[PDB]
Amino acid sequence: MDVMNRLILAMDLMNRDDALRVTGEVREYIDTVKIGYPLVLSEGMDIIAEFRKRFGCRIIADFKVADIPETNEKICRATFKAGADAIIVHGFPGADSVRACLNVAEEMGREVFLLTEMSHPGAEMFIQGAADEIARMGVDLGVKNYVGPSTRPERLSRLREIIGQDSFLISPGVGAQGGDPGETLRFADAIIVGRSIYLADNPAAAAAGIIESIKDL
Amino acid sequence: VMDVMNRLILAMDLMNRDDALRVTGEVREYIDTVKIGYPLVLSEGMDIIAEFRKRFGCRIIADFKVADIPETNEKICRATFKAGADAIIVHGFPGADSVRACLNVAEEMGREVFLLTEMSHPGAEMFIQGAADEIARMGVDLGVKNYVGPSTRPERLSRLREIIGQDSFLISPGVGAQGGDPGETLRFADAIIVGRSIYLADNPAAAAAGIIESIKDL
Ligand SMILES: O=c1cc(O)n([C@@H]2O[C@H](COP(=O)(O)O)[C@@H](O)[C@H]2O)c(=O)[nH]1
Ligand SMILES: O=c1cc(O)n([C@@H]2O[C@H](COP(=O)(O)O)[C@@H](O)[C@H]2O)c(=O)[nH]1
Repeated sequence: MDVMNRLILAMDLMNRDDALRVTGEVREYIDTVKIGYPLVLSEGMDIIAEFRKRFGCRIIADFKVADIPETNEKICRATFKAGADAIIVHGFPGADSVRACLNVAEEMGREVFLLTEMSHPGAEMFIQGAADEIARMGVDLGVKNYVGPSTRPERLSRLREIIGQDSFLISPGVGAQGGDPGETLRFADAIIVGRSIYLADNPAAAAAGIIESIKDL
Repeated sequence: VMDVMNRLILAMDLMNRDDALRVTGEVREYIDTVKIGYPLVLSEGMDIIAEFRKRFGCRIIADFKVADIPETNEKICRATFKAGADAIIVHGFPGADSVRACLNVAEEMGREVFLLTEMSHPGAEMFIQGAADEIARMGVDLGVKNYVGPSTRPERLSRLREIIGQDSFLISPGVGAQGGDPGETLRFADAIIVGRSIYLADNPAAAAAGIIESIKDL
C-alpha cells in the first residue's frame, strides 16, 4: 500500500459537513483516510462512497472487528460493500475470528489490518502481554498488514521485528496521545494522525507541519 | 435489572431490513428484548434502532463490542445512545480506562453498559479465556452491573457468575447454533441470547416458542 507522505488521516469528526470540509482542506497532503465508528455511526456507511467520490482517497475502515467468526464475516461483507479498501481487525479474539475476515477480504479484493497492541494506557492490562503472540499468529495466518502503538516505540519496534520488513505497519497515537511522528516512522510504514490535525485551528497547516518534520523520511 | 420477557433475547443478525423486521415481528409475542449488532446496523444504518422501537415494543441492546481507546469509545457510546439504544456491549480486554469511558457516557446519558468477559467461540481460548476472570473482577471493581458470558462453556459461565455475584445481570450467547443448551445456560445466566436457531428457522415463532417451552419451569 502506497500511502502519500506516510500520513493517514484519522477522520473521527462526527459531522458530515465538518468531516468533508476538513478532509478537503488537507487533501493535497494525503490520499489515505481512516474512517471509524464515530463518523460511520453518526452519518451512515454511505459516507465511505462520498469520500471516494470527492477525494478518490483509499479508505481504511477502522472497525476493530472483535466478534465470533460468523459475525465477523457479516461485518466485513457489509463494510466492503460500502466501498472500504481495508478493515482493521482485533487479534485478541483469536485465529478463527481473524481468518473469517481474511476470507471475505480475499473474496472482495480487500486487505485486513491486524491490530496487535493498542496505544492507550489500558492496553497494558491484557493486550500488551498477548501482543507478541498475536503478531506471531498474524504471521502464521499470512497477515501482511498490522497496527501497532506509536506511544510505545520499543513495542512498535518489537512488532516490526516479528512481522519482518516486508509486512506493512501503520501506527496511531501520534500527536494527541504523545507519539512522535519521526520516531514512529523508524518502525512503521505510515503514521495515523487524528486530533492533531482535525482539531487544529488550521488543519492544513497542522498536516503541513507534521510532514515538514518528517520530510527527510 | 431489565425485565427480559421469557429470559430470551433475540440476536437479530439478518442483514436485510425487510427480513429483519419480518422475523422480529413474528416473535414479538415471545421476546421484548432485541440485540442489534453491526451485521444489521452496517447494512441498514443506525436508524434501524428507531424503526424497531417504532414497530415493536422492544428494548434494544446495541452489540457493538466496543473495543477502542477511551476517547473513541466515548464517541461510539454517545452516537449509539443518541440513536435510541437502551444499552451497549463493551469489550473488557482493552482495559479499565476503555471500559470506564463507556460507563461515564452511559451514566451521563442514562443508559447501560454490558461488559463482555469471555467469548463463546473456539478462538476465545487463545487469549480471552486466560484474562476473563480478571476482566470480570475489573468490571466488578468499576461498578459494572451487566455482563456477557459464554453458554458454550458452562464451567466458565459458572465461574463468571460467581465473580460478579447473584445481584449482577448476566446474559449469554452461544445457545443453539453454537451448541449451548437453553436450560443449562439459565442455571447461571439471567437470560439467553439466541440468533440463528430462531431467525433461520422456517417458522421463527415456533422456534422461539419451542425454546421457551423447554425452559418453562425456569
Ligand atoms: O491502538 C490504537 C488503535 C487505533 O486504531 N487507534 C485509533 O487511531 C486514532 C487516533 O487518533 P488521535 O490522533 O486523535 O489520537 C483514533 O481513530 C483511534 O480510534 C488508537 O488511537 N489506538
Ligand atoms: O461470545 C460471544 C459474544 C456475542 O455477543 N455473540 C453474539 O451473539 C449472537 C449469537 O448468535 P447465534 O445464536 O446465531 O450463534 C451473535 O450476534 C454474536 O455476534 C456470540 O455469539 N458470542
